Amino acid sequence: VLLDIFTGVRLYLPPSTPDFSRLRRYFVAFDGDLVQEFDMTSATHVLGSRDKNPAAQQVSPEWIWACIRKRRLVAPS
Amino acid sequence: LCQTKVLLDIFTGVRLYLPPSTPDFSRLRRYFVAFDGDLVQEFDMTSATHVLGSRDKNPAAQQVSPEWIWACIRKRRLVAPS
Amino acid sequence: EPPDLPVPELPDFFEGKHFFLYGEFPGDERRRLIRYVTAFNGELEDRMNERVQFVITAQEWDPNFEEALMENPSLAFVRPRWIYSCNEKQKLLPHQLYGVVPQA
Amino acid sequence: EPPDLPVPELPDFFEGKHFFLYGEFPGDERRRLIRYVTAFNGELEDRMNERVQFVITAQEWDPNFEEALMENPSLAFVRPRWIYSCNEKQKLLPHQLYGVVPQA
Repeated sequence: VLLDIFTGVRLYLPPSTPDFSRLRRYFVAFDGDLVQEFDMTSATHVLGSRDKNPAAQQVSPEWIWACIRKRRLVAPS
Repeated sequence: LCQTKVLLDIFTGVRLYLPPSTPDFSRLRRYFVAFDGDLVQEFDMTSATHVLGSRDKNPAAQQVSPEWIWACIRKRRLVAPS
Repeated sequence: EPPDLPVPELPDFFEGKHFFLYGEFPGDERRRLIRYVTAFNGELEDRMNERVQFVITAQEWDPNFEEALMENPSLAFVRPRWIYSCNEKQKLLPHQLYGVVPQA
Repeated sequence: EPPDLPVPELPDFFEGKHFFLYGEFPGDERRRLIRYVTAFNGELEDRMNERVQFVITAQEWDPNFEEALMENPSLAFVRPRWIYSCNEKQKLLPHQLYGVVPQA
């Protein structure tokens, strides 16, 4: 089955992010939505940057894996 | 739907046995069948009207050759077996 | 003696690809299909085998098709109309336009 | 606090395959299809470019499909049920069983 970990999360994942392919795969596989650059306004979380979308919650690749290990959302890191 | 592209009816009523060993077998079969002929299989050689090359397959039938196939096409009719 | 007329060059639409006529065909369709496929340079298989690429059938989807797909996942199933259409338009039309699938 | 668990291993039966979700989909079917295709290593294309191999559609056959076949002859048109079924059986099923063809 496919775990529901990132339910409700609309993440902007920059294509230049290290290990981008595997990050998208697992994030999406586990109920996350990605947001296209032109739709940045709808993002709930943003990865890799802090000033691209100030309103969104900033996260790092480490946060994606941390969520997966706990099988739930954890504190933004 | 255009006379220019319509397939020729040249070998209508001809039941030919075309031995696989014939030189240019593939194309001969293609043009023969394309132009309304019927091929006979090796176990039904007795019902062949014509036989290409081998005289012994069915001596009762007409003996034809590759030359005959192209001749029929060029003349637009069944010419005397050669 | 009669004059020689040109030998028409047959159109190579199917480029040696492998066909098998499956099931029964009404009237003189089987013979018509053999004529067109052969003329347009398609190789007709004697039976359903692993070289077949196009299964031409006038019948609706069949459990045998599913079994065949297991040894030949690349199989395509097409209506005779496809072949008749290639002749009519004098070209290679997409077989997908005449494909046969399980009835929804 | 929960103990750290290993990363769930995901099947790869969609690897090397390019999909394009065509038209509109009912309810939450669109993201459901995105989920399965992505989870199992398939590739999703934005437009219907030349890399697209399978066109998923809930709608019936569309004149757009024929036009797309003009540039990409090897296209396959399939229903969502195909991808759903691949997930149930956790294996790559033959798309022919869920193909989409024009209505004669």
